[PDB]
Amino acid sequence: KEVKIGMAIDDLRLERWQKDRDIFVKKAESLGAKVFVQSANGNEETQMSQIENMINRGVDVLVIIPYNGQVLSNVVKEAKQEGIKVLAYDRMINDADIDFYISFDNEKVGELQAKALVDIVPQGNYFLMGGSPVDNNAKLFRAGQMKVLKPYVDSGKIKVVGDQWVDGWLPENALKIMENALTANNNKIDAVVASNDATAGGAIQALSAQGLSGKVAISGQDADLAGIKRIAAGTQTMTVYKPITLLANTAAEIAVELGNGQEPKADTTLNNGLKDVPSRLLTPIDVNKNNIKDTVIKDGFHKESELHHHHHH
Ligand SMILES: O[C@@H]1[C@@H](O)[C@H](O)OC[C@H]1O
Repeated sequence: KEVKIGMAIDDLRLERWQKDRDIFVKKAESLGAKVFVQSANGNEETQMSQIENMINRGVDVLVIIPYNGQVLSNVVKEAKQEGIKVLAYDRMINDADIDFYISFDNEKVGELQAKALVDIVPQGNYFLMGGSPVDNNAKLFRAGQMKVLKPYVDSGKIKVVGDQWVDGWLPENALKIMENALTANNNKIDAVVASNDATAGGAIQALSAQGLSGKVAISGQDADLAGIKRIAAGTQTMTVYKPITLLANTAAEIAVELGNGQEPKADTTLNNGLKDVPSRLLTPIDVNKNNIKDTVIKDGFHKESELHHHHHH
């Protein structure tokens, strides 16, 4: 049985997404499946059209990384009435009749970011820099972050001096937000709770412009090559490493199982507003100055030859 798989993704701007695409496809093809991948360029109407096109071409399974997780209910109904199975990849699709969800433990990611900051800045002014306002995961990171932060806020040790979501998870948007926040607070910010590496990068540039980079604690996520370099350089505090290989291989297995009418095993269910979605959650890894070698280098996520490769000479 050749399963046909349509993979509908948000974009390829964050370093991880090319690896999610490449590992997923390779494994799906190794499992005998045929895969068609499309990117929305972060446009919800492009994403709907692409999904609808996949449905019309007769895929057995849709695998979707939603740009906006709240506007896909109808297109999921279109899939279901044709007997197509739907896997939400990395980000929950809300209020939709989907069959399965796979991701990391996203609340835990948030906890790790906040904890690494309170360890070194237990008193001060905190700014909360979330991700895309239409990415369910952004809310999960925020929840995790505040689970750690709330006792400190309550006791008066920590003051939250600002919170903004970063549209599209875009470094440019993150730079501007940090620039304004710095202006509004007279550069009186001690820690930045950035929700991923790409946004941390923008923030770091605005912090540098005020002579504050290396002095303000700042969290992250994804262990992008550039993030690892920032961490080693002392300008980024930490990142949260999530082994893409594990997510993508497991997602490909689940997709093929779904395509054959099999029911994949779940760790738990998560309610998306419509139903309790069977779901699997992988373990994220705290990464800093002192465990780069033992995590990303050892796993081959970023080999030392990649870390040392000259890009411009
Ligand atoms: O890995 C992160 C993903 O989980 C989040 O939903 O979007 C931004 C990425 O950095």
